[PDB]
Amino acid sequence: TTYADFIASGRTGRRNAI
Amino acid sequence: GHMGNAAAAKKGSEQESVKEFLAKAKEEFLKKWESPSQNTAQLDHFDRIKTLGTGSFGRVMLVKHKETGNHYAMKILDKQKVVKLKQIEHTLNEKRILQAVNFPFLVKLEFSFKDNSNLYMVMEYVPGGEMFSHLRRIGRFSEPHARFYAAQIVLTFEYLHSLDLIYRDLKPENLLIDQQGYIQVTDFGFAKRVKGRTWTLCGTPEYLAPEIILSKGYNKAVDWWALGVLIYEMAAGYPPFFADQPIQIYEKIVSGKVRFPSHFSSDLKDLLRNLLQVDLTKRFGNLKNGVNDIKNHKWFATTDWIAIYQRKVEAPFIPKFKGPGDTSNFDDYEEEEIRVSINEKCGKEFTEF
Ligand SMILES: Nc1nccc2c(S(=O)(=O)N3CCCNCC3)cccc12
Repeated sequence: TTYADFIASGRTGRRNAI
Repeated sequence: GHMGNAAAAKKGSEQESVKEFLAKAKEEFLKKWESPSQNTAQLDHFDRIKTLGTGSFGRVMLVKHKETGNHYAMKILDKQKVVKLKQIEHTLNEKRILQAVNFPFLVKLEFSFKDNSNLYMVMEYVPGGEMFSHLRRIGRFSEPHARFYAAQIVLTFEYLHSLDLIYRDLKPENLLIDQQGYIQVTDFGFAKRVKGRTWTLCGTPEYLAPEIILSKGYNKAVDWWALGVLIYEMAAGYPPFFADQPIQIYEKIVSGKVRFPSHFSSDLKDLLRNLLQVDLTKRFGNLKNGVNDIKNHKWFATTDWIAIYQRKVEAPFIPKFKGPGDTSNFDDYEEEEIRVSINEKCGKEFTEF
């Protein structure tokens, strides 16, 4: 699923600005 | 046509009145923008209680005014670190914006001051924590729930844009929930006063508009792209463009190929296709009708915009609070004593603070 792919991305926590 | 005579006249008068309110709001902003306030309290006036969040610049601590007993969030910035990270202009600009704006969903700066080591911005404490925490806790917001928050961002961006400010830092991590269940925007380090175009590559990968990534210049329309990302993430539980690494996120964004969950209403997909529009000439909020293309979209049909602005709409979620100074909606962070140097650091650079 798309959601499973989201989890697999590892970008599930708080995201830093560039 | 889409509206009869009664509806069209009401909507047109409403939109003209919005323009009139914003023109007055801009005059008040520019008065304060050109003559900012400074040194309106001192460190010994507050008791430090708990760290609420931590970042590169420094710390945001829950504090309590020793005289008035009120609680505040105090952002503490280490001058040498701000210099080292080359964030002088961003820090000064954040404070200048915070003391000059006034809107129900923009955090209120109550005091600011500086000493030998640090800069201090003392804001109204927003006790409900980040939208991020609440979103990940329940997975995804219902469409009415997401719409309630979306409408506040729409009004907030309409305000900011009338001041020629581009926000550029929208994400659930940067939205706080207050005691009434309404949104507060706190971070303006990346905001810029821009009457035409600008070019800076800044912000968060998931929320970057294509024209920020690409070398071409951009304008306030990037905030309407970011609104589309936020609405999508609120309603889906995950953002439209993600990957293991930012470069691959950027490739998806610049394609703008979006897939939607099957539980998104057709109304929501249509709105998002028009916000997540790669073509600047076609993106909602960037057309001849401006923000009214968004406000008049069918997904917002049930939105009472005046009632939202007046904070008379019942919030879908009210954070629990077991008393003043409750921090149960925030993560825990390593405490550390605030050390003030005997020697003044970077005084010249921060004269205007
Ligand atoms: N007025 C406020 N009341 C509570 C918390 C506040 C925070 S904060 O630590 O929660 N903060 C940290 C930076 C990331 N963006 C927002 C989250 C930041 C700024 C103002 C706040």
